[PDB]
Amino acid sequence: GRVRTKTVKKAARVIIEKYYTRLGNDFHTNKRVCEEIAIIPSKKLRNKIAGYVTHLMKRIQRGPVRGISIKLQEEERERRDNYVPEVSALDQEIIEVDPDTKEMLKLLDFGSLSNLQVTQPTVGMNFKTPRG
Amino acid sequence: TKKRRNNGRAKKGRGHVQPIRCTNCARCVPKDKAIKKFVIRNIVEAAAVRDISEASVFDAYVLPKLYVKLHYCVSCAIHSKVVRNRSREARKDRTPPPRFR
Amino acid sequence: GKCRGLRTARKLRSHRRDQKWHDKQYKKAHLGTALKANPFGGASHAKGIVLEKVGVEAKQPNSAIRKCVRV
Amino acid sequence: MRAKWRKKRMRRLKRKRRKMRQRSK
Amino acid sequence: KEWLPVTKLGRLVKDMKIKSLEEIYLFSLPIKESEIIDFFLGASLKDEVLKIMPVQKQTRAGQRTRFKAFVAIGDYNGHVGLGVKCSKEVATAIRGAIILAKLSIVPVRRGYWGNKIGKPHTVPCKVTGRCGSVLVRLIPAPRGTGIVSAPVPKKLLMMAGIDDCYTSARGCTATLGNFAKATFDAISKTYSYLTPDLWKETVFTKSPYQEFTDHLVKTHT
Amino acid sequence: VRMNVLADALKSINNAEKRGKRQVLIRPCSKVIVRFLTVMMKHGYIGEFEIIDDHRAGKIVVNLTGRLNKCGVISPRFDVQLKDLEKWQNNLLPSRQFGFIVLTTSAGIMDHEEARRKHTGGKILGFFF
Amino acid sequence: MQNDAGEFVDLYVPRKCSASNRIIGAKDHASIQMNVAEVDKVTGRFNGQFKTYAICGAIRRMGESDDSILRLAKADGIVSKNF
Amino acid sequence: SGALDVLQMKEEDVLKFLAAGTHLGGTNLDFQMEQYIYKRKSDGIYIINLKRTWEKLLLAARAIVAIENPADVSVISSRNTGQRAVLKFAAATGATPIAGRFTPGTFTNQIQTAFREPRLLVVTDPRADHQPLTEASYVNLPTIALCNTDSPLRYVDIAIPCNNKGAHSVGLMWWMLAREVLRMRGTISREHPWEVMPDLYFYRDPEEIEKEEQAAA
RNA sequence: CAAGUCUGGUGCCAGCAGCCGCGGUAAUUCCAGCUCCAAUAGCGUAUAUUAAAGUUGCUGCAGUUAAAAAGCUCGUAGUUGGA
RNA sequence: GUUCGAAGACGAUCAGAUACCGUCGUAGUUCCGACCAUAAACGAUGCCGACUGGCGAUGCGGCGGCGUUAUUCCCAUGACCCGCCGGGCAGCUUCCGGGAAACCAAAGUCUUUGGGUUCCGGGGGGAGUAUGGUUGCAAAGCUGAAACUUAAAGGAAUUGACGGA
RNA sequence: UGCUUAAGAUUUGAAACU
Ligand SMILES: [Mg+2]
Ligand SMILES: [Mg+2]
Ligand SMILES: [Mg+2]
Ligand SMILES: [Mg+2]
Ligand SMILES: [Mg+2]
Ligand SMILES: [Mg+2]
Ligand SMILES: [Mg+2]
Ligand SMILES: [Mg+2]
Ligand SMILES: [Mg+2]
Ligand SMILES: [Mg+2]
Ligand SMILES: [Mg+2]
Ligand SMILES: [Mg+2]
Ligand SMILES: [Mg+2]
Ligand SMILES: [Mg+2]
Ligand SMILES: [Mg+2]
Ligand SMILES: [Mg+2]
Ligand SMILES: [Zn+2]
Repeated sequence: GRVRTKTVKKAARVIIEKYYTRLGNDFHTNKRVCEEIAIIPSKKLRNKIAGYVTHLMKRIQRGPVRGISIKLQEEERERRDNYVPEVSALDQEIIEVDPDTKEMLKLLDFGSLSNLQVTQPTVGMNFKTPRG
Repeated sequence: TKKRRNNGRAKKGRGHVQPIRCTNCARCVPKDKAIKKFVIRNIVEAAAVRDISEASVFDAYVLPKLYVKLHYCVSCAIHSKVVRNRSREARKDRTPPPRFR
Repeated sequence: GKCRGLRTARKLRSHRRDQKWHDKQYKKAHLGTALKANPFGGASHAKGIVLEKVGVEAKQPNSAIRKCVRV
Repeated sequence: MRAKWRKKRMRRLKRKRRKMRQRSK
Repeated sequence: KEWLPVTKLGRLVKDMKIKSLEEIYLFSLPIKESEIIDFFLGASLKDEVLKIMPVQKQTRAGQRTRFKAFVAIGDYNGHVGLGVKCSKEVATAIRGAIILAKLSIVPVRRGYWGNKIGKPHTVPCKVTGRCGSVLVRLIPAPRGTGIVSAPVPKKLLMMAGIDDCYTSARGCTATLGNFAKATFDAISKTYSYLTPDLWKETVFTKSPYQEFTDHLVKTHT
Repeated sequence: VRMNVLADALKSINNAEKRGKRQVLIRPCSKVIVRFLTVMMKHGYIGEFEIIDDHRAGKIVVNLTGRLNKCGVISPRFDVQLKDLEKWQNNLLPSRQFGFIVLTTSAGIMDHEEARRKHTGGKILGFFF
Repeated sequence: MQNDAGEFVDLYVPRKCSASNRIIGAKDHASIQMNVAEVDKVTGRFNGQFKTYAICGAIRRMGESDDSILRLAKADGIVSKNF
Repeated sequence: SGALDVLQMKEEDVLKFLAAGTHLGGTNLDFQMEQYIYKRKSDGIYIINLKRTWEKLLLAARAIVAIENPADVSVISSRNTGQRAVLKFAAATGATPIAGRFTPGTFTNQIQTAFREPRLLVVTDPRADHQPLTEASYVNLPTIALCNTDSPLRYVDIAIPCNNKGAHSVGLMWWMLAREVLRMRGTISREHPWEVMPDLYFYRDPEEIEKEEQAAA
C-alpha cells in the first residue's frame, strides 16, 4: 500500500504556498528544484515529495483546493465576490399583494401603494402533512 | 435498575391483556409484547415465473400472493437475528428500519 | 411527623410509645428478658470454680489455639 | 436456595412437627 | 520570570491602571491568569494544604496511581480560595492546585450580630450550602463566642477572619473533598443575598473595558 | 380540599418569586389576608394591590417588587407568650435585624416588635421576610 | 451598612439587576451590561451619552431578555407608544 | 427607534421589503415571539409586523453605534447564504467577522490561534449557530440574532424578526443595518439614497455565476 | 492518636490488639534491653448510663429501585373542616 | 368430557437424567352450586387540595368556520379540513427545581425546614420460626417475640479482564 | 439445518511536605 504520510502532506503545501510560480508539471523538473528550495536529507524522500506535488498541480489545474491559498485564484474569487449585475433585481413594476397584508398596510402609514397587483386568496385549506 | 420507561410493552391503562403464542416455540407472550412481522410473498421468487408464464395457457396470468401474519417471542426474535441489541442512547429511536435492503 | 394538629397528643404519644419497642438498645436493656438471661444477672463481676482447661482455635488469616477455661 | 424451595421446605417441616406432637396429645 | 501577559486584563494590570480587585468583582470579569493575584497580594497570602488522596484505576497490567491534592489558600480578612488537582505526584499536583486556588478566590461579606459598634466580625444571616450529600449551615454568633465548628472548616473560616460563628453539618462528613466544597459554597453566597439595606438602587458606572479603550490600542493588538 | 386559604396563598406567593414573576392572582379574599397584606405594605415589601369584587369570595391581584425573599405560613396556630417569642425568633428567622413574625392578639394583628410596645401576645399566623 | 457612626465598612457595593430585581454576583459570567446611545431629534446622529442596562443570567438563559429591553426602552422614551 | 418623524420607515424600503419577502414567515409560531406577528393566513403562513421589525432594527443599530471601538464587534455566520453579506457589512464598517466553521474554544481557550475577546455578537441564525450562543454564557456577552418567527430565544438578547431562508432576506437585512449604522454615525447623509445595490449581499448559485460568463461577451 | 524503620531472641509457633490489622528465618505492632511519650500522687481494665444521635426525629427523620404504602373501594368512633 | 396435560409407564441422549427432546396418558382444563382470600395483585411510586414552561398529537361532549362530499328539493343531519374549551390514558423537548445517581411537569414548591389526614420500617441473619389465640371440611391464612450468632450484607454509576452474546 | 462441552485447595499490597 502506497499511502503518503502526513510528513509529506505538510511539506507539499508550504512549498506550493511559497513557490507556486516556479513549480511546473513535469516530475523531474520539480524533482531537481526541491533540492535547492529545501533541506531534504535523502533521495527517496525527495522523489516522494515531488511525486505528490505533481499530483496537486494536476488537481489544481482541474479545480481549486480547500487548504491552500492561491493568490491568482484569490483575485478571481475577489471579482466573483464583487460581481454586481447592472439593472436592479428589486425595483420592479408589479408586486402581488394579498388582502390581509393590505389590511395591516392600512394600519401602517403608507395606506395606498402604486402597483399592488392584488391576487386571489387560496380557497381550500390544505398545507399539512399526511400521517404516513 | 429500571431500564425502559414502558416495560417493553404497551400496557399503559388496562391492567390485563390476553396471551398469544409464538410460532417457532410456543412461548406465551401477551399481545402487546410480541413482535409482529407481516410477510407477503409470492409463490415463485424470480426465475420460475418465466417458466410458468411460458407453460401457462392464459395470457400473462397474474400470479397470486401468500399473505401470512407472523409472531415471535423474544429469544426466537433474537436468536433468528431479526432484532439486535442497541446502545442506550440509540434505544429511543422508534422509527422503523429502512426499506432499501 | 405527619399529623400536625393542636389536640393530637394521644396519637403521637401512642405512636412513639409503640415504635420505641423496635429499638435494639432499648429492648435489650429495658424491660424484656435479657437481664433475666444474663449469666451475671446485671452485675460486673462474678466468682466461679474451674472445672476444665480447654483451647479454642482462631478464625481466619490467623492460625493459633487460644486458651480458655470452662467455669 | 432460591426462595420458593426454602418456603416449601418450611411447610414440609411444619407438617412434620404437628405430626411429631403425636402420642403426646 | 518577567511574566508577559496575553489578555486584555493582564495588559491592563501590567500598566498599573486598575487599582484593586474591586473592579473585577464589581463586573464579574473572568480571571484567566494566575499572576494577577500574586501581583496584588503577595504579602499576606498563605496556604494550608488539606489532604493527599491517592485514587487509582485499573488496567490489564497492575494498577495506576495518580495522587489528588486539596489546597486552601487565603488571608485572614477578605478573600478565600480553594484548589483541587490530581497528577502523578505531589510535587506537581500541589503546585498545580495552588494555581487554581489563586484562580478561584471570592469575596466574603460580613455583618454584625445585633449591636453595631466596633468592626464587623460575624456572618450577616443564616446561610446553607451543599455538595453531594453534605449540607453545611452557617449561623451568626455573639461577640467572643469563638469558632464553633469541625477541625476542618475551623481552618477555612479562620482564613476569612470570621471569628465568631456557630456551624452545623449533615451527611457523610468523612469525605473532605465534599465537605470543603460545601463550606465554600456556603460562603460564596453571601453577596447574592438581599438585605433591606441593599435597597438603594445602583448607579451605573462606566465599564472598564470602556473607560480605558484608548490606551490599549497603542500598547497591544 | 382547602383547610387554609392563607396557607395556600403564601405558597402561591412563594412560587412566583422563584420563577421571577411581576403580578399574581389569588382566589379567596379573607379579611385576615387583607390585614396581612396591609401589614407587608407598611414595610414596603410589595407594591399596592387591589381587590376584585363579585358577590362571592372575592379575588385579589398583587403587584410584586423585588425585595420579597420568602413569605410563609405556620400550621397549626399556637399561643405565644412573651417568653416564647424569643424562642421562636431565635430559630425561625435569619437574623435579629429583619424578618417579621406576625400574630393576632385581642388588640389586632401586628408584628412582634409592636407586641413588645403594647406588652401583648396572642395567637400566631405566620412570618414573612 | 453603617455600624454606629455611619462608616461604610463593606469593601464593595455589588451590582443590581434591572428586570427582576435580584442582584448579580461576581462569579456570574452570564451577565450583560447593555449600552444604548441617545440620538438628537432633528438629525439622527450620535449625541454622546448612554442609557445603560444590566441583566442577570438565569433570566437570560430562560429567554426573556428582549421583553425587558422592550419594556425598559418603551418606558424610557426610545420606542413610540404604538409599537 | 422612534418618537421622531425623521427616522421613520420610508417607502422605498417598504416596497423593497414587500419585494424580497421579509414579511413571509414560517409555519410554526413560537410562544416567545407572539408580539411581532399579525395574522396567520390560509396556507398557514404567519404575517409579520414591519413596525416591530424596524423598532428592533433601530435598537440594534443604536446599541452598535454606541459602541466606540468598531474593531471588536464580531459577526458569525455558518450557513452558505450570508457569507458574502457578513463579509461586506464588515467591509463597510470594519468588523472582525468569522465566516463558517466556528472553531470551538476560540472564546475561552487562550493558546489557540485567533483567541479573541469581543464585546458583541451578531448571528445570522441561532439553530445552526447554537455553539457561540453557549460560549456567550462564559464570557459576558450581548447577543443579536436574525430571528425568524420560528426560532427560540435561548441566550439571545435582542431579536430582529425577519425571513432567513431565501437568498434575498439576509443580504437585505444586513444592507439595511449597514445603512442605518451609517446614517447614525456621521458619515453618510440621510436624505440621499445609498449609491450601490443591496443585491451585492445576495448569494449566487455556483450555477448562475457559470451561466453569466457565456453571454457576457 | 502524642511518640524508634535502635539492638538481640522466636519464625502463622507462643502471643498483642476496643476497630482496621501483626506473626510462615532480616517482625517499627510479639517476649526483653536501650531510648520516647501523655497524665502525676494518681492512673488503667470491666458494667450501668447521658451527650455526640436529625441512628426515635413535637423543634428535626424516611417509604420507586438500598429496610419501607394494606390487592381494592365502603365505613362508626376519632382528628380537621370554605366565604 | 374435544383438545392440551402435573403424577406415571416407555424410546433415545448422557459417565449417571429419576431432566430439557419424542409417542401415550389419569388428576385437572369447561358448565351450574357451596367454599378458601393468597400473587413481581408493580407505575415495584397511599388518598383529597391546589400551585408553577412550552411544543405537537390521539379519544368523548360541546362552540364556530373556507370549502369539497352525498340527500337534491335544502335549511338541517352525515364524512374530511382549520381553530376554542372541560377531563381521560399518553408522548417528545428544557439548566424551573430537586436527587447518592440512574431519572421525574413530579420523586418539584425542604435548614429559606409546618396545607389536611390514614398504614408502616430502625443493621444483617436467626424468622415471618416458636408459643398463645382465632377463621377454615382440609390444604393453609391473620396477629407474632426471644435465646444465641456475625462487621459487614445491600442500592446507583466508572475502568479493566471475561462471554458456548 | 440447533447433538455433548463436568470440574480447578488456604493463605498473602502498602505512599510526604518542603
Ligand atoms: Mg438489578
Ligand atoms: Mg396485573
Ligand atoms: Mg413536625
Ligand atoms: Mg490510644
Ligand atoms: Mg447510650
Ligand atoms: Mg434514617
Ligand atoms: Mg425493598
Ligand atoms: Mg404492595
Ligand atoms: Mg398483600
Ligand atoms: Mg395428557
Ligand atoms: Mg426424570
Ligand atoms: Mg378449577
Ligand atoms: Mg368456589
Ligand atoms: Mg387504601
Ligand atoms: Mg433489626
Ligand atoms: Mg451487604
Ligand atoms: Zn420463540
